[PDB]
Amino acid sequence: VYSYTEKKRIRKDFGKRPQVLDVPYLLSIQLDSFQKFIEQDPEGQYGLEAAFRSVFPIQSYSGNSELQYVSYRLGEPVFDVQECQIRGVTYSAPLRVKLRLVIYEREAPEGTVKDIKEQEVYMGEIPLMTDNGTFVINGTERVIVSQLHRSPGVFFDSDKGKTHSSGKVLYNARIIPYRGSWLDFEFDPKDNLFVRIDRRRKLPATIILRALNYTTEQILDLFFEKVIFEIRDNKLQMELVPERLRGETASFDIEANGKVYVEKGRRITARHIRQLEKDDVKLIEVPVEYIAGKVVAKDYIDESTGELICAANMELSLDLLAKLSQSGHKRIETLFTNDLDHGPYISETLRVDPTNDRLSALVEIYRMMRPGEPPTREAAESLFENLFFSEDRYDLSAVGRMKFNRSLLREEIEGSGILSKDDIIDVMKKLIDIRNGKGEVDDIDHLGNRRIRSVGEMAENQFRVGLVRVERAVKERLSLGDLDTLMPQDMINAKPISAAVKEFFGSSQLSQFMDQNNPLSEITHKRRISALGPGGLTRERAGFEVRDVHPTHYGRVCPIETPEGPNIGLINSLSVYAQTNEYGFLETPYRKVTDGVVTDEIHYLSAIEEGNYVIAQANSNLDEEGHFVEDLVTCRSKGESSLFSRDQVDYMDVSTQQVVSVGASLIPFLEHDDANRALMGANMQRQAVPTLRADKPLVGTGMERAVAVDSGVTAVAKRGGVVQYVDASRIVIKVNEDEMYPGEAGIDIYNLTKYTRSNQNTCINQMPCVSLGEPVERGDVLADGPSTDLGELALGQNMRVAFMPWNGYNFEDSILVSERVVQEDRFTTIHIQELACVSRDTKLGPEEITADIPNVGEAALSKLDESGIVYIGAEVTGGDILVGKVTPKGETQLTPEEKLLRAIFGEKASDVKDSSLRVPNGVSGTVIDVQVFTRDGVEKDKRALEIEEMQLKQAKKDLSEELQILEAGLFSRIRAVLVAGGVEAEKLDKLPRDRWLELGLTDEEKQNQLEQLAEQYDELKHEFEKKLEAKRRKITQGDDLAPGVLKIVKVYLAVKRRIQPGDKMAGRHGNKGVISKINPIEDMPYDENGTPVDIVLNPLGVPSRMNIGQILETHLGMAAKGIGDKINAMLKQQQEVAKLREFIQRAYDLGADVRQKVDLSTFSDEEVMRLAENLRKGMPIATPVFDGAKEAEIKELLKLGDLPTSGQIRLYDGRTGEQFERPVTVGYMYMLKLNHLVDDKMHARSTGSYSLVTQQPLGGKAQFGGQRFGEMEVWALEAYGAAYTLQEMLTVKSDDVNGRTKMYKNIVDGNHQMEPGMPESFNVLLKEIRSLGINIELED
Amino acid sequence: VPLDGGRFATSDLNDLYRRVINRNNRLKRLLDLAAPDIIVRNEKRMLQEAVDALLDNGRRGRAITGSNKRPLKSLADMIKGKQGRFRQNLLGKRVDYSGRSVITVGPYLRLHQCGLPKKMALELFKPFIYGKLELRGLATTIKAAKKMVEREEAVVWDILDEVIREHPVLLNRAPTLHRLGIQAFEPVLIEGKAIQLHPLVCAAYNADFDGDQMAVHVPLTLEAQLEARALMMSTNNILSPANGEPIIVPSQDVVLGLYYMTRDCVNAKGEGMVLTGPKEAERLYRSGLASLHARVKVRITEYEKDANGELVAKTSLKDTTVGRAILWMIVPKGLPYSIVNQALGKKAISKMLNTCYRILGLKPTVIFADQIMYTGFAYAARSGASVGIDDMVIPEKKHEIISEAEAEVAEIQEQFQSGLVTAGERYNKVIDIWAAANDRVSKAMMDNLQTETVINRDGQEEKQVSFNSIYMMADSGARGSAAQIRQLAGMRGLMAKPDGSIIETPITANFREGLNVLQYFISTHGARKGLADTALKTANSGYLTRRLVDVAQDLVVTEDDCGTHEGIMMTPVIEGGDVKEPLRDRVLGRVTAEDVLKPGTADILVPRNTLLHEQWCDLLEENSVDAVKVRSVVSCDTDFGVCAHCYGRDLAR
Amino acid sequence: EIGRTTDPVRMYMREMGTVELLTREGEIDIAKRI
RNA sequence: AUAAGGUGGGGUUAGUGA
Ligand SMILES: [Mg+2]
Ligand SMILES: [Zn+2]
Repeated sequence: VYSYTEKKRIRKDFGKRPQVLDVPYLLSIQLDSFQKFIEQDPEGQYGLEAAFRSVFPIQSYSGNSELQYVSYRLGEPVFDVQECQIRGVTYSAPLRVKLRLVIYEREAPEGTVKDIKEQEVYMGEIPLMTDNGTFVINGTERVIVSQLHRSPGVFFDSDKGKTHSSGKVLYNARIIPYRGSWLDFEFDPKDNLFVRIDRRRKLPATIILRALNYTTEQILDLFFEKVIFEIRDNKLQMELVPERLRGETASFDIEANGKVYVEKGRRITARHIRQLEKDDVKLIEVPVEYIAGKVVAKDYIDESTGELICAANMELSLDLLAKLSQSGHKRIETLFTNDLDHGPYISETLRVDPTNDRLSALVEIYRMMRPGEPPTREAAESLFENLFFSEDRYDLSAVGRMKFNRSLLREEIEGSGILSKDDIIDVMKKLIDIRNGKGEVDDIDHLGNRRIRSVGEMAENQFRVGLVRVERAVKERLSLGDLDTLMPQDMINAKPISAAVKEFFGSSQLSQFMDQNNPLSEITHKRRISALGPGGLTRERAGFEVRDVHPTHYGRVCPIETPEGPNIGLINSLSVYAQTNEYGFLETPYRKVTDGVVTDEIHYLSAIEEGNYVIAQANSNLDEEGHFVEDLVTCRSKGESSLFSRDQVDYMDVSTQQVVSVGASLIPFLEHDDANRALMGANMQRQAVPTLRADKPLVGTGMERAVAVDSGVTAVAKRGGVVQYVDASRIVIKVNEDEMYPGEAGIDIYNLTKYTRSNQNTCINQMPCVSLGEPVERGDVLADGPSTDLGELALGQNMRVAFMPWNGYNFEDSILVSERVVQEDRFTTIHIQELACVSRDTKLGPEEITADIPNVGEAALSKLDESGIVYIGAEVTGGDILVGKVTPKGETQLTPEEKLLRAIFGEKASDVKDSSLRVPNGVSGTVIDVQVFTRDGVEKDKRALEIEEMQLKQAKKDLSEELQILEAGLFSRIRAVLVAGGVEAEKLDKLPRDRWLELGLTDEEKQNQLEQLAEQYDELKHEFEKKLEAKRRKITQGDDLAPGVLKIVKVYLAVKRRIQPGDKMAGRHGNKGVISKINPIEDMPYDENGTPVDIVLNPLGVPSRMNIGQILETHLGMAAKGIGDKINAMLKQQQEVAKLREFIQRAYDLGADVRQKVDLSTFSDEEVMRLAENLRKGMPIATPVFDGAKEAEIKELLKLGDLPTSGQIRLYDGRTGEQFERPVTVGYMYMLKLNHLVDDKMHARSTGSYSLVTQQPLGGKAQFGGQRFGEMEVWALEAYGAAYTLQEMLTVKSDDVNGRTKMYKNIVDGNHQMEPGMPESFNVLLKEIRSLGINIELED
Repeated sequence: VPLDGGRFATSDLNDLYRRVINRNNRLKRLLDLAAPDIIVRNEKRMLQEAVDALLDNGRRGRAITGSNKRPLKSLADMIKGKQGRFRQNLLGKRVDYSGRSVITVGPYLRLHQCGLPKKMALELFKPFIYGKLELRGLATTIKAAKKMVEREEAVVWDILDEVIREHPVLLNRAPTLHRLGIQAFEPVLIEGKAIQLHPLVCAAYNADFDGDQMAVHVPLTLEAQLEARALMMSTNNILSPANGEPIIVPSQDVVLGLYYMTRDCVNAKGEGMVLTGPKEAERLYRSGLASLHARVKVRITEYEKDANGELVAKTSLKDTTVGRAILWMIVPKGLPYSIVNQALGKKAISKMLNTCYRILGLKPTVIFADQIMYTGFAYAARSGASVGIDDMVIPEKKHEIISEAEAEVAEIQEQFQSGLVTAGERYNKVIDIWAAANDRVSKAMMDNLQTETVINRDGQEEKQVSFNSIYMMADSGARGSAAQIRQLAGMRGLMAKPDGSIIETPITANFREGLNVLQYFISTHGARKGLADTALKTANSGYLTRRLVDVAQDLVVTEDDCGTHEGIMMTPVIEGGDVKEPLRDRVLGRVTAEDVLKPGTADILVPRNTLLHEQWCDLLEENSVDAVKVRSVVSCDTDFGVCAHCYGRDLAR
Repeated sequence: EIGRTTDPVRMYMREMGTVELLTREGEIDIAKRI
């Protein structure tokens, strides 16, 4: 079952795997992001309210003046979209914010305010987006790419190996905040725990411990265990858990209960620990020299003298054991050390800190952070608070809190934004534990640590920057706030705000320009994931591994699609089915798999939560029950594929397409080719250029409906209806009654986009694909836009092709073509240029536009109007004059003495110059449109008046048709009220429709409805005039322009471009080609039937560049064409519906298990016919990515045709007239042409302009410039013996003014005689360093 | 300069000059006012940072910016770096009289000429048009000629038709690594606007026709035209400067055509008749009465110059094919016959051209090379060499070899299930048996392909080499190898992992079938790692050449003969196994230090100061001499140079 | 430990921080001396 | 010959098979 519209051309589909869940809406990232940017959301997270509530309320500098927040309300735009595309404005809505200002009384921060006030003040504009998601900034169409960046949180790294060449790893811990100061912990080979702040100089960690107000026994309390010696009978006997005896040899004969367990010579095994704890004793004796190797934990002081016996972090001496032995302190606290297990690392870190108390530690923090200034108490204190404890100057996101509490194994995902002590202490514990051997560091390229941003996050961030900077201003003006005289727009300036946000969308690393030459161009330019930008990487200092793919990329990032060149792998593109997390990670779909049953629900998985589970791969043959027919099945556990059991599984892949992007889901038979030529297939496939006559591709991939719809370059029926009125320009739909709203009945009118200039100077245009008197469906295509056909996306065209070397015109990769192709004109495209002519008012007067000119012939004057402007449609060539612009050089504008003597003598004088806008050289074409913008208060010209009234007339035509139809709805509603309550069907239409209130009707709500419909009638009248007149005020007015220009005249020139030997055109498999020779028809190869082939490729590209999918594609295209022309063979031959019905019924059965399963029997015998002439040019055939057709089916479908099974037909040359031995492969390949045409690549320069800092020719083509003779081919010249060549070319042809002038004279005098002179760039060099303090001269 | 409008694109230098004299004058007025030492102290420090901020910004601890928060440019960086004047505007300048566009083929040219478009020609030679146009008096004054070359009158096509008669031009491709990247041609004017290019130049340029652009130049003066035709002209360079191999080797498809020419199916039309001369063989082919790959005893006649360069006729009845006797007519006079009596792979035709250069000089090698290009595309096109999906043949034993292999990893795997083996041992045994089974599939598909053709021959049956298109394209040496067809028919490889180690499960499938999801996923790991390495590897390699071209830079062969007796001792190198580089190539073309004592005990074979060309190398090659002390450039006693007798041969001349 | 503070502002603060703020009657004292 | 022309940023093109 289908739409009525889908039955115009149903596509044959292969594919065994039943799809369970379709594609999502494609533009979902941009739309839910920036949708989430502006809406009235409560509860702060996430949005604008997070910005305002995050910063408001704001008080003065304790002057008890405070402003607060109420609400915001964003107004409508002043302009629509496409007019803003015309004029150059920002498509942007105003920002109106209700604040509130109070002022507290004196001696009363807490007291009642004396005065309040509230106004809704204005703060700049922010751009909207279109429903195609783009932004419009200054006439242009721009797209912001989402940024991949490192999630804030805490991380652990080795930096193994290569540092210090000692074979020893390090371990370092890093905190990344969302906004604030970095903080890094690390070790050394000498094994001390060092800390640095914001990548600065190195300090030991215990100084930041003392900075957090901790004493020494607290430190050694935390980071270690208490190890208990006690003064006892003799030699300070030991309390011991024999767990501590693991991993060390018995230093003495370790013995207890009078019993020797482990002697000297044995390590105490876990067997021996089991002996001891089996006896379960702790009170043992060590000899006293065991204690001299130990470090006391706490500080035992003397009792009598009250003095320090011994401090912490110092190794015991036996004499100190005597000093405490005579003291009588019975307890002795020490710490545990095992270099295998619990190394005493931070002890020596407490040795190398020179500091003692809180305050000095604060001093060296203050001195390392602001170096070179005298220390101060509270500057150090408040500085140290402002590095980590400030709600302004420091923040973790809630994402960062989530990553944090996950990382240190906490419980609840929420918490503070700034951090506290226990955070840091736990971090140091964790890093110590990795130093010990438990836990592990984590790779960065794991996708659980990379977070995507989006639009609204970044616009939020820039907006926060603007608000706090303008708040620095506001707090300044408020602390000096003179009361009762300030309304809150003297503190508020919108110009910092609008300066910040228009700075952002103007110039960013991520607000990059949109390329528009393809629906697939934009639709892959919006799903781009960059890793560059602010807070991002650089293209030149990323390693190989961050460019590399990671086994967490599966299903979330496309593996194969990346730009080749200077940034490979940094500009990754998103998958198909992937969505984003609430938090901003990459969630991916799966199927819930129960015990033996694959549940058909979907279920999203993050990155790190995936790894616990085990995943059924998509192409696993289950049999209708959830039950896989096998007992082992290919699954993946943790980044590895291995064969697992039948019941271990947890989840299944949704579909076979989730591994790839849309950029390669269009590739048919993608699985049969190498990744290199696949990558080149995608990226070259993007750059295709739309043709004149679009055409469907035979070997489709099933995605073409989705990308055709979701690209909004087609126009889709918003509601189900019936066609009323077809036109080439507009289209009119009668809305069906069920979807018709009860109030406001109405109809649908869509206005198609005609010929307009793209971003890339190409023709974008929409065509009606529907007939009249026809039911349409809600959500169905109506307008074929550019490179769209019948709701299907179709780039280039498909043609007959064959594989043989043919006289070397297909030597490397050059492509020979027949003349039939260009005779059908089926690669011809349209290009559109936009040219402008300005009119600045300078000193010595304005400038003029008219057809008055000095001293050119009447040839260019023939093709202007009376105003000096070319007519619409006058075909021009290069060098022609579009608009005659002249300057009055020598205009006077003097005193009335002048105007007196002008009245006396006449006005003859002050006429000179010309600066007419001329057509660029070598281009030609046809004018299709003129735009004129006029500065206000300047007199509009005649042609501006005609185009002005023409726009006016169009507008009143549109509103007039609106009032015709809605008026018909209202008075026809009045006939729909005068059915009951006095119908007069003869007397309703005698007088016209206006006096339908006042027939004989009772005193009820129906005559009342006649009255309020006379009301609605009246606001149709009056509102009709005010909308029409407001439109007159829009079009009539003089619009703003740049300061100093009077009028700008835009000219649209239209070029037709066919094809020429030297153009790049290519298939969909990385098979490039420059087209070599357009060779007449008679020399083509041709079959016995007589048909020419059209394009002859080269067989040598196949075995090296392994892309066999082109020849499989070629066979299948041969089969499809065989079916379609078999149909048309039965169709130009007269034949009834039955034979066609049976035949193409068979042609949709086709062997194996498919999802297609359709019948012809449910049809009208006319949509059978309509579909039959849709099939007479070929049969559209789908193919999924990995579940496409096999060899047996394609041989079967060739067998349905009359083509031979091998697919290699014999040929005949058109020149020899005889058979090639070894019959060759033919078939149909779908091919593209690319917009590298040779017309703008070809360039030369004899002698042009010169640069001024060095007399050297300019670079580039647009500047009519020469080539660079780089130094490598200089090395190639002196690699030969060519002496005169590079002296000549290096000097005369380039640098000396004298040598090139004289040599120019010698050529025009027929002499060839160079003159050396001296290169000018040497002269600027040595007078440059001569301007530096260096005496340099040229000697004798 | 101004930008578009009333604003002005500033220079940095003018900005900091403004700063420094503002600084100076304020310091002067402060000295006038007798300020305290704090202020004038501070100001002098400001002048210090001002002046060095002029000299070298950034070498002081923090730089300065004017706008865009971006550090402005001092005088020091105006010299250093990738766009200071040395590498930017002194070694590489932009040049007039140049053009640039996209290349294409046009094989009908001879190799001493190239295609050139009419528009680019009419732009590049405009002053010559002015000169001869003044000479003929078609227009007297200059601006008349300006509008004549603008308005396109028909007379000028005769004129630039005339002046491009013998005026050479240069071509350039942008990655100009070694010195064959610049060669010269004689332009033939072309309707259209792309540059047509002879095919044999493409391999020397490494310029595939995927869309490479090339640039051209014109030597203006007379002496440089003589340098072009004398040295830059493409007929000069046929041997590499790196080695004496020809670089005008036929590239890819002509060798397919010739390989298809000299072959034989075992029974064909005209099987084994007789014939007196190759013209009759041509009549038999174009008359279509015998097959092309069909053997026939013919009469041929040849020449040789054993005497004083003297060419002698002699003849016989060789047994050969048809097509060997066909392309025998293109070969010039001084060759042996048996140069063409085989299947003529890319190597055989390469050394064919090489010995043609060694024996018959220059010009017959040249015109011979053009002619074999013509017949190469002729019979390649008439051959009709396709490809098909049915051409790739799956070995039927593949399924069973994989089957026993997975049984074996089940056996070692169950040795690890009960833990009889360790991890790395199971690892290594599994990866070894996958290596072994992989090789079994490799010679499985090779043995299936290479000789699959089994046919009658006027009798019962006989095997011979295969007429499969792939096996011809790999066997002839056109493109690809056994490794790439191994990746087509048989299983492909064991792909590495991102760690740099190797994955235990091989990619069992092949490209003719479908790969799965994950095999393809592993493969795109390997590919991305590959071409990323190409990017950064290019970046390093250019820097290596950029460096050591500077350290040499200066050594010029300036003298004849140093007259010394030092030098080094050449021996054939042996790795420790086979000789991996023989004697005769390390010796070839380097003049000895002392005389070659023959190992006849006290016999002088070769004197002490002789060039060793091929005859001498065969001479001591026969006497099995093991070592020769030779003159080297490390021992040349020349001041500021190298004598030629310490260096030896040109290797392209 | 004067940390090469190449900002001249920083050291300029280090000199101007020597003299403390005078009250307004000390201005009477000094302008008296003037 | 009146189309000219600095500085940043972005996008793209062309550069192996063992
Ligand atoms: Mg190339
Ligand atoms: Zn020497």
